[PDB]
Formats: sequence, C-alpha cells, structure tokens
Amino acid sequence: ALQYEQTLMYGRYTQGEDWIFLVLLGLLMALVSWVMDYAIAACLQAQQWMSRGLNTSILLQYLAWVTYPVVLITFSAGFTQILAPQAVGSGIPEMKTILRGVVLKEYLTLKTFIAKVIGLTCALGSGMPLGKEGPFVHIASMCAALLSKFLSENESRNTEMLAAACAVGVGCCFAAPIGGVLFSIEVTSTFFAVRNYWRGFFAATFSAFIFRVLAVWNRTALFKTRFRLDFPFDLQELPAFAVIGIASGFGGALFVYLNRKIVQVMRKQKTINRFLMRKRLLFPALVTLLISTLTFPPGFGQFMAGQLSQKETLVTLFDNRTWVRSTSQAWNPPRANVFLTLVIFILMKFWMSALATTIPVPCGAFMPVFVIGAAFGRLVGESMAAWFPDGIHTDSTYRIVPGGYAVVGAAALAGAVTHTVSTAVIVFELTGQIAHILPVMIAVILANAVAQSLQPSLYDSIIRIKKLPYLP
Amino acid sequence: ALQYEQTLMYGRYTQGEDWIFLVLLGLLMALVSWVMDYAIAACLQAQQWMSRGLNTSILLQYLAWVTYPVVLITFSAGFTQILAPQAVGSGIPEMKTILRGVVLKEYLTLKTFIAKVIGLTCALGSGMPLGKEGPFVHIASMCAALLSKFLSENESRNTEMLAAACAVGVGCCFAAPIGGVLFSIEVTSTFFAVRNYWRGFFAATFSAFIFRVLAVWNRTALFKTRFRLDFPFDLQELPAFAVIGIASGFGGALFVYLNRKIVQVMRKQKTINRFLMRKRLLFPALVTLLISTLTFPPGFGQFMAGQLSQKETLVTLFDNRTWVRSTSQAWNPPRANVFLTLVIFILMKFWMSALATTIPVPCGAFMPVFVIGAAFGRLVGESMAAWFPDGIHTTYRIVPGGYAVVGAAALAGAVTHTVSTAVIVFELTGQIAHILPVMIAVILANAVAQSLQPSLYDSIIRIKKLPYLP
Ligand SMILES: [Cl-]
Ligand SMILES: [Cl-]
Repeated sequence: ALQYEQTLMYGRYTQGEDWIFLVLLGLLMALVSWVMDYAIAACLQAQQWMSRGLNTSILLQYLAWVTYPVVLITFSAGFTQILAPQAVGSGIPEMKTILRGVVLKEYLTLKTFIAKVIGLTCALGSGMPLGKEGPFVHIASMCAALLSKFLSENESRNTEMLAAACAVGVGCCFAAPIGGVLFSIEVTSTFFAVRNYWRGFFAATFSAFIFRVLAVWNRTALFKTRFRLDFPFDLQELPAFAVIGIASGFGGALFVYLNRKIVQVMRKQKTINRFLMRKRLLFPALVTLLISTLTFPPGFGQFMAGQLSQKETLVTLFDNRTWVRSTSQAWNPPRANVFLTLVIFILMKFWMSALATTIPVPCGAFMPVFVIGAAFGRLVGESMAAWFPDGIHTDSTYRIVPGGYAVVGAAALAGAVTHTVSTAVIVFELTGQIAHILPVMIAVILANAVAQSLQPSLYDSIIRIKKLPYLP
Repeated sequence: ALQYEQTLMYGRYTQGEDWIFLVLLGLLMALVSWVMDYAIAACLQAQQWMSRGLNTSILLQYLAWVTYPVVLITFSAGFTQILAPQAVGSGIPEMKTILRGVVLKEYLTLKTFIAKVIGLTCALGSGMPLGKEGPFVHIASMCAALLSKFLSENESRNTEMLAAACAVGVGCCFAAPIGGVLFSIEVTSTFFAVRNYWRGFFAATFSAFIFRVLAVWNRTALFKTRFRLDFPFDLQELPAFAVIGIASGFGGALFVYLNRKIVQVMRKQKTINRFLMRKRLLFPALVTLLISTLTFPPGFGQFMAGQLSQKETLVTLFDNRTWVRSTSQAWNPPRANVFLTLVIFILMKFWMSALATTIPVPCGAFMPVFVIGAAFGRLVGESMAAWFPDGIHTTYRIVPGGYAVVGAAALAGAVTHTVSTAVIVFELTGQIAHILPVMIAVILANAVAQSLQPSLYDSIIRIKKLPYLP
C-alpha cells in the first residue's frame, strides 16, 4: 500500500442487490451535487452584494474585490490541511490508480469526504479560475465506498462498485448523462466491460431524473443554444472548423506542459521551497491576490471581460448574435473592440488557469480550459462573419453564426487537454442541440491527433508528478 | 477453420500507416453505401412506374404488385446460392465469432462480397420487411480485409482492423457517426480498448464528411424531426414513457423467441424439410407471395398503410403533427381510424418481420423492429393527446411524434441488448430534446428483456452451432 507525503503543490505517494446499490448511488450523488451548487451560488452572490453595496472610493471597491477571494482560498487550504491533506488537487489520477488494484491508505475515509465537500465549496465560491470534474469523481467514489460499507473476490465487486461511481460523478458535474459515462470510461480505464457501461448508464439516468424533479417540482441543458436548423453552416466553412481543431491540439499540449513546468520550477528552488513549506498558507494567498488584482474591472479587468462570472462568460460566448454585425457588451469596452478583448482574455486566462490549478485546495481543470476554447472559437467565428458579411455563398440568405464556432472551439481544446473524444457528446448535452455534429467531430479528432503526438494528458502528467505506479 | 453447411433458413457451421488505412476504409464504405442506396431507390421507383401504368383493372394491379417482389427475392436467393452460400442472413453473429479468434473458411472473400452486395440490393429493392445493419458490418469487414491485402505482427493488427470496420459499417448504415461506433462495441465484444474507440470515431468521421460532399455534388439527418425546444414534454408524462420501456422489454424478448421458434419448427418437421431442400427457392417465393398478398393496397393493405415505403412510413410516424386533432392520410383510410390502423400495423409487421428475416437472402433486422417500435410509440402518444386535449398541465400541448422516437429506440434496444440506440436516435433525427424520456425507456426495456431471453445475435450463434460464451 502507498501513503501520502505533503509538498507545496500536489505532494507525493510513498512506501436483486445490484439494482438497489445503483439506485441509492444515483440518489445520493444528485442530492450532494445539488447542495454544493446552492452553496457556491450563495458565495458568488455575496461577492456581488458587498461590491454593489458601496461607491465611496475605487480603493474600497479594490480592497473588497481582492479580500473576499483571498479569505475563501486561505480558509479552503487551511481547513483541508487540518482534516485530510490527501484531499488537495483533482480526484481522477488517484481513482485511476485505485481501480488498477493499488491501495492508497486513507483516500476514501469520512474525514476525506468532509475535507473535499467544504474545501471545494470555498475554492469555487471565490471566483478563481477552477473546475470541479475531478473532485466530483472522488466525492461519488466516497459515496460508493460508504454506501457499500452500509449495504454490508469482494475486491472484484469493490472495483465494479467504484467504476459506476466514477461515471455518476462526471454525469452530475456537467448534467450530461451519456457524455459523462463515456468520458469517465476514457479517463479511468484502458479496457472497459460492456456490463459496466450498462451499470454506469443506469445510475446516471436516475441522477438526471432527480435533477429534473428538483429543477421544477420544488423550485434541462446548462448552456442552451438557439441556432437555426436550416443551413446552420455551409460546406465552404469546413476548412475553418479544421483550423480550430489543429490550433487546439497545439494549445492543449502547451497547457499540460506549462502546468508541469510550474510544478518542476518551484521543486528545484532551495530557500523559497524551505520557507513556503513552513509558511504553508502564503503561496495560495499570494497567487489569489495576483489573479484577483488583474481581474479588477476599473483597472486592467475591463480589457478581459473581468466583470463576468464563469457562467455569464460561457452564456455570452454561445449567444445566437453576431457582435461585429451580464450582457454580451462586456466584450466591447469604450476604449477597445471585440477582437482585442477576446485575444487578451485568451492569453490571460491561459496562464492564470495553469497557475491556479497547482494551489493546495480541492479543484479540477475542465471548465477553465473549456471556456478558453470557447473564446478562441468566437475569435475565428467573428473573424469569418467580418470577412463574409452577406454570407459565405453567392447564391445569399444565410449568414455566418459565430456562436457555433464557439461550441466547436470549447469541445476541441478540452479534448486535447484530457486526451478524450467524448467531449463531443458532452457539448451536445450541455447545449441541448446536435446541429454542429460534423464540425465538432472534425475539430475534436484533429485536436486529439495533434496533442497525443506532443504530450501526455493532464491526468497522466499528474500521475508522474505524484510518483504513483504508472501504466503508460 | 469451421466449414459452412446449408439448411432451409440460417445454415450451420461444422468442424502513419494506421491513418492511411482508416482514411481509405472510411472513403470506400461511404462510396459503396452511396452506390447501393442509389440502386435500391431505382428498384423502388420501378414498382411505382409499374403501378401507375397498369391501372386497367384490380387483376393487372395485383399481378404487378406480387410479381415484382417475388422476382427480386427469387433472383436474390438463387444468385446467392450459386456464388457464395455463406452470404445469407446477417453478419454480426459471424463477425463476433471471428473477433474471438475462430476462423470461418471463406467468409471474407471477393465472391462473398459480390454475393452480399448484389443479393442485398435485390432483397431491399423488393417491399419486404428487411434491414441492412448486419450486412453492412459484413461488407465493411470485407472492405477492411481486401484493403489489408492491398496495402500490407501479422496477427492482431487484422483483428484491430476488423474492429474499426464493424464501427464504420454501422455508422454508414444509419448515417450516425457516434452511435454506430458505440453500438458496434456493444454487439461485437465484451471488453474493448479505449484505443479502438478512437480508431472507430476517426474512420466514421471521414465517412460522414464524404456523405456531406456527395449530398452537394449529387443530391444533416435521414429522418430529420422539427419539434419545439420549449417544454416539449412535462414531468407528469414520464410514467407514460416508462410504460413504453417496460412493454418494449416484453415485446423485444417475444421477437427473439418467435424467430427461434419458426427455425426450430421447420428443422423438426422432417417431412417438409426434405421436400423444400430438393426445391430451395420454393420457400423464399411462397413467403414473399404471402407477405405481398397481405400488403396489396386495394385489398387488406388499406388497414396497415401498405402503400407507404419503409422510409415514408418512418417519416409519417416522426412528424410534428397530432393525427387525432401522406402523414395522416395513409393511416386514416375511410373505412377505419388511426388507432385501429396502428394496432393492425404493429401485429402484422411483428410476425411478418420475424418470418422474413429467416429466408435464404442477405438481410438484417434493425429497421424492421425500429419501425414497429415507432408505431407502438405513436399509439401511446396519440392516446395521451386524445385523453389530455388541452395539454396535461392546468398550456403547451402533447407532441405525439416524440413518443414515436422513444418507442423506436426502446424496442430496438430490447431486441439487440444495447443502450446505444439512444445515441443513434439523436443522430437520425438531428434533435436531442427528448434525451431523458429516451434513456428511461431504453434502460427499462433492457432490464426486462435481459431477464427473459438472449439478444437476437446471441440466439443466432446458438441456432448456427457457433462457439458461444454467455
Ligand atoms: Cl468543471
Ligand atoms: Cl437497418
């Protein structure tokens, strides 16, 4: 068996009843997922309230803007450090190792569950560039471990039990039942049984039903698009969706390389590392103060749409309107233009997300890279709509739709970081439409073919950083 | 290697180079699939040209109606026995056996390819209730085998090339690039590498690109629906979509049992089996004459929409209109109503498809059971829309064509033991608005069917005496 060792970032490792189980697994992870999302929304509304409540100086608005996220990230790192140090980072590298028959000593205990749920809520409620896909795979796996201990060779049934929980975790994260099952298979395994695809599809369907009940009866796609079904794209637009796929493959390989290079450079410093490992809370507080200072809207933040939340940013990039011809006018500052505001957002969010993904809190990385791909897809789509203002064809009614290039760019960059093709299925379930299926599949295959030639996936790069037993 | 043996019905058996390959495999199966769909549409247009001319009397109309399909099926059966007897039936049971490392003597040869392509074109050019999912899995596997011999660790590379070919064949059959990859994995394997799911998705994307070019050079979704995006179904309707799944579970198990029972009765009836074996073409001709006599429109065919083609039938069932308040007209003859015509269609097409899939021709079974499920779904949707005329909530109305999409996916899932018929139904219709109803019905249909019977493809492995593992 292996046991956890702390360092400043990720740390290291050292040294019938089945229907009942899958229905109760689907019920628990939907209730736990709904409670976490309610508490994250309440934290983001409190930042808006304390900001909106005052106008006396730009200095008081600045101190309110930077203090709130630094306090939430300091509490997240410190509370996680006291209860369960093994709860920092994403959960996918460890669950991939546990399903391979390796034992990690205290990874699925009740203290680790309490450290994940409280630590993830404070990390996401700050507004830092953080995701939740990996943390949800570990929280679902702890629901399964505790539920199978309650519902009292069984090691094979344990592996069978944890694999269905990994499928439920991703499905609850995106509200995407089929794409979540298929993505969990691509990231947690190398060969997978058709039986465990059926057990995953069964449990994800019951969670989708509990979300549909909670969403209407006691108060659907998360980012609903409204594109036309008649001629959404021309045959002559296909070369541009192929450029998005190739450029996403080079960008997704660069992201994984940058995230590893940030970890390797601080492990090599003598005095800096030996100081910060005594001053444990100083590194997460300094990174949060840097990022929060640059997103401050009255200063530099207006040139990168810094006033939008992670949800509002993605709701605007997918809109059914052409900008070159909480609202889409955040991309159009008085002293700038749409093209410059997209280019600055892409360059700033790229290094901010690679840095924030390394701090010692519970966090994932999928939505951070998905939103960078959506902005790059808008940059190409608005550029096409500025070059062809009366449409791409001479015949002459149907104009270009830049929001459909954003959907393609989101799926292509996330596929190149994770080394998955099932981001295509996730993007149809997130948007509630399947009209861009050929553009999406072309871009996703080009992004994977380019990225796998350059780098490992994000999750395989983390396994090598943590010194876990590696199957290449 | 196992050797093939003839019988009245199914027969028996007795004792960067990877990118260049996947591009050419995706191209060839798209070109072959296009040439076949063109030839089948030309055969179905010639039946209309005979019918529009021969209006002199009911007798000249009847003789035109039954002679055309009896000639095409008799030629399909006769041509297959002369050239390659092993080409009859599906293709999935046999590829599932070849992927487990068994050798079948001549199954991927050029004479088998010619017999499969010409024989399936003539079988589907008749109005018979036949499919092509299995035949296209065999034709795609013959494209991959003939590619692998044209452009050259000799073992296992071929087994991975045949795994990608199974995915391309199902993807070209439905024009459904993701759902065809996932369905081929469920029906041909128990464990599949993530690396071969990527190889299938790559080759299927290139076939979809070549179809998009061909649809602009000559002339998004095969059965494109047009339902509203705002409240297409209510929370109170989920119990009706669940009853579709449970009823499709028993109906999908009954289809597999009846198909086996017909084959076992003929094998045991030794007095008839010896006589028909001296005269092998008599069996497909008399089944085709029986089916065509009942589908003849001026007779009994009125009461089961017998004047529609298989494509027109599915386009009428999936439309955005409510019939109780061609798309209504063929289902609403002057002597009856739409409910009675849906019930007679379901009960007649059930035994006709179970019988027709046993005859000595290249044929599949997916579109035959998908069309029965679509009608059973329409019956529940039109009954809900008749019971709740102002809508179910105290004021959007019910969409009967959305229940047809659920029933089509659920019955085809229960016959094949698959869940990927959900992904296939979104790619065939070009909408994903019914995803929760579809998944509820498909999971309920699978849990009921797997408790009662094997899959259709596992049942054929047992009938043909092939190597089996439950
Ligand atoms: Cl996320
Ligand atoms: Cl078919």
